[PDB]
Amino acid sequence: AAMFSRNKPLYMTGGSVRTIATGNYRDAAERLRAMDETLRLKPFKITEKLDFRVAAYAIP
Amino acid sequence: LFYHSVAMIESCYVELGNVARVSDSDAINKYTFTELSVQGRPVMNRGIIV
Amino acid sequence: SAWFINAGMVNMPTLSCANGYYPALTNVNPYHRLDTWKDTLNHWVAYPDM
Repeated sequence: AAMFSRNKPLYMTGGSVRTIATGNYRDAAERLRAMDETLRLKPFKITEKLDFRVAAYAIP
Repeated sequence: LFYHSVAMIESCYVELGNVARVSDSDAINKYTFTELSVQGRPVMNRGIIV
Repeated sequence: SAWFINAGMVNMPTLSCANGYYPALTNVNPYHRLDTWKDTLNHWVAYPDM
């Protein structure tokens, strides 16, 4: 595919166009974002290593 | 409330002590310690969330 | 020396951003394709001369 304007190439820019279906939006309505809107803050256990001057946090 | 207040500021200022002593080149660092912990949808990570 | 006579063109993308207007769109749970999406910055901030 090629397009020309003013004897110069006209290039298509922006995002990738998809084939929007009725189902693609109403599955997110079926989902509703059913994650109970409750601010659950999870902790980080500090872990000490050779230097000790600098700190290092782990996930569990 | 006086006892609940000192309990909260003592908990925060102790942890900000040993958060200031981590290098920026790390997973959980100075800038990105709030985002990974929070599992909700607040407007902006400020105030009581931090 | 034939390579370096004619000036090569550097394609700089147009500067546009709408985070300042709508800060609700940027929150604590960001979308990323790769899980190693913060490695390049963490590398530069640690070792700039590399």
